[PDB]
Amino acid sequence: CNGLKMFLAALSLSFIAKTLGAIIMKSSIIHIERRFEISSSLVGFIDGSFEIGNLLVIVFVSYFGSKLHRPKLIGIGCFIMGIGGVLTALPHFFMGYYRYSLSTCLISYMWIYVFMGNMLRGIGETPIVPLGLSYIDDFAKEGHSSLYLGILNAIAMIGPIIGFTLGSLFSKMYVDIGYVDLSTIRITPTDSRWVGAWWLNFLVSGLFSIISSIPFFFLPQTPNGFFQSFKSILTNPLYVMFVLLTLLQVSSYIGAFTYVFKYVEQQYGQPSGVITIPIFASGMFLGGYIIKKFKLNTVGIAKFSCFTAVMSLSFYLLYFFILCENKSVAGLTMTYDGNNPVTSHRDVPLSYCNSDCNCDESQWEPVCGNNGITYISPCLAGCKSSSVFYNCSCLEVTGLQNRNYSAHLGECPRDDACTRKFYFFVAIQVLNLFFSALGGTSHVMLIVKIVQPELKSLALGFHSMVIRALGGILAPIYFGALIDTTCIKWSTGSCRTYNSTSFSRVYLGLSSMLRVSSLVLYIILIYAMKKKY
Amino acid sequence: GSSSQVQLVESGGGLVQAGGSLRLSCAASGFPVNLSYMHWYRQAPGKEREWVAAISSWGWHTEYADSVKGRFTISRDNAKNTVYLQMNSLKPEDTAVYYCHVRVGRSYFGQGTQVSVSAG
Ligand SMILES: CC(C)c1c(C(=O)Nc2ccccc2)c(-c2ccccc2)c(-c2ccc(F)cc2)n1CC[C@@H](O)C[C@@H](O)CC(=O)O
Repeated sequence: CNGLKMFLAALSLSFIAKTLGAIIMKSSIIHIERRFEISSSLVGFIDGSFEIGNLLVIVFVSYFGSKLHRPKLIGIGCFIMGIGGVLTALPHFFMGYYRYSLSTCLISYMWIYVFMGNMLRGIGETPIVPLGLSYIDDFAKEGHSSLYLGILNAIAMIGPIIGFTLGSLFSKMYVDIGYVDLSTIRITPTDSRWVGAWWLNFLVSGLFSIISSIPFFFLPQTPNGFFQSFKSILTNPLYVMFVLLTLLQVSSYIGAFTYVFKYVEQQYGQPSGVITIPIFASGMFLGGYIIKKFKLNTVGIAKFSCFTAVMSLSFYLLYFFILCENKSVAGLTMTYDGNNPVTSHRDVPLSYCNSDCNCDESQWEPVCGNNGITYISPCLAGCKSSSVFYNCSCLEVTGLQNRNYSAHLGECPRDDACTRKFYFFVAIQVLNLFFSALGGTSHVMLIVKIVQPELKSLALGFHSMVIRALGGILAPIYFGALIDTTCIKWSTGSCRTYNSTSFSRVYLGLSSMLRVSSLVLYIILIYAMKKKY
Repeated sequence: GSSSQVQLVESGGGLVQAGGSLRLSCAASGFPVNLSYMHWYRQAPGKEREWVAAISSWGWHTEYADSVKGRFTISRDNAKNTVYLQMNSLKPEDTAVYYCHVRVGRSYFGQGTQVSVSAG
């Protein structure tokens, strides 16, 4: 510990703190919805409060904080994050006791505090990445800041592990722990009225941020115009090219990793990271190691990041050839009788087998029979008696008497040919995660060398605004819009099933085009750097 | 507000005749109770703690039980720091002792007064 290593330890602890807090916000939002009895637009607005608070002031704090005492301001931001977590846990402490109280064929204002501390957490997230990493760069020795950045991004993945374990553990217990005798609660954690101890999650997050706040305040400053500088950032063509590039690439990353589980469910039929976390943590540290040990300059780091994204997209193009066959669903892609396909999935005709008993056509109760054809309800499958479902008459046979019953409930799994293709899919996603982590620190590491040395904090703040705004918010919105234009059964809400060929084509091809655009901008950007340098 | 704990005392309880009207009061002393909800519970003999009513910090939220609805009205005064409960059009099934609940830090309850209702 030569003075600087103490700062890297404290900054790694703060990275764990903020990445823990993000997972706690993502995990304990359903319990807040059940406890506060708030609507979907309201809980989305509370969820977006963090982005509002961060995106309002991130450029101003990153600009005005570089000339000031940087570790003290990082500690102040960590303390504001802890106060926001404590304030988010605060409305539980003074509300009181929480209160909570087969489709057969027929032949109030306390949420503001949870809002407000979340905004504080937004300011808590604000000075960590721009002011911290820049304070790394002017006083770490040359080549070493990539290694410290890879170490910090590897160490910060401990935070989601702590968040997942504490979230599951404190969601297993009741919200009124320590206040009521536990034998008096009649409901189970699987019930729809259960609320876990979300206040415990925000309490441990706030106290962890508060504990991480102290080691910043004892670090020294050194170990041994706004529009004018912001115009100087924006008028650099290499920087605005790199920011548009990284917007496209990170938007592809976010629009992929938001819907990986939905793609797995609607393609391979397997329902929705123990091994992937060592792969990611080794990949990011390996990226820092390759940048540090090989003595890469700025065009070298640009070429290395380009190479990693080329291998990532080379494995990403292979996902088109591992598609399973489409689901055999009666009433959406074919008619209910199983003889004639239908031209379009909107307002399909009814069949003569299921004309007789009138059930809900919009009801979704997935079953499949002996023949492997998925049926959408036991009313529309012809099944009149259930124990399994029996006497199903919407399955045409040429006198096969035994093929009239034995239909289980749920979406039964697909063939074993594409079950191996699912394992191929998971292996290629592991390789893509490894190469994305191998890219990793290069996005930050190019920015501090593109700009002037006294505008690195402003540049990192503006880039972080752009990535969290047009990549963190709008990119899942238009990915969800383009994905939901391929819905095949609308539940009156989110669609239950998708058209697997069309959904696969759109979800893969949008990220493919969005990646090849940044891959073209690689040749443009390295061409510009090689002309300049 | 240097105090040990919050003490809650009920007032205005008394015997009624038929479907009359009661004027219940809950006075709190000690910590500042500007930010805390106050609830009213009942305790009928032979039955557990049933919940009756609640009031928010500033009185913007009034949440009630389904058993007594349209007749009980809860109200607050922040300056006197005292929660009132208007009761009217009663039945003798409402005969219980009424406890006042606040959770400034720890859950606090009152002594309670008999809100005994005669038959008429
Ligand atoms: C959890 C974290 C380390 C992470 C991952 C990741 O490892 N995902 C992961 C998940 C499962 C398995 C394996 C890996 C990805 C991440 C990595 C690769 C691909 C997709 C997401 C990101 C991330 C980076 C930039 C973004 F714009 C958004 C998120 N982030 C957040 C880093 C940082 O940019 C955001 C920070 O400023 C605020 C915060 O910490 O909340």
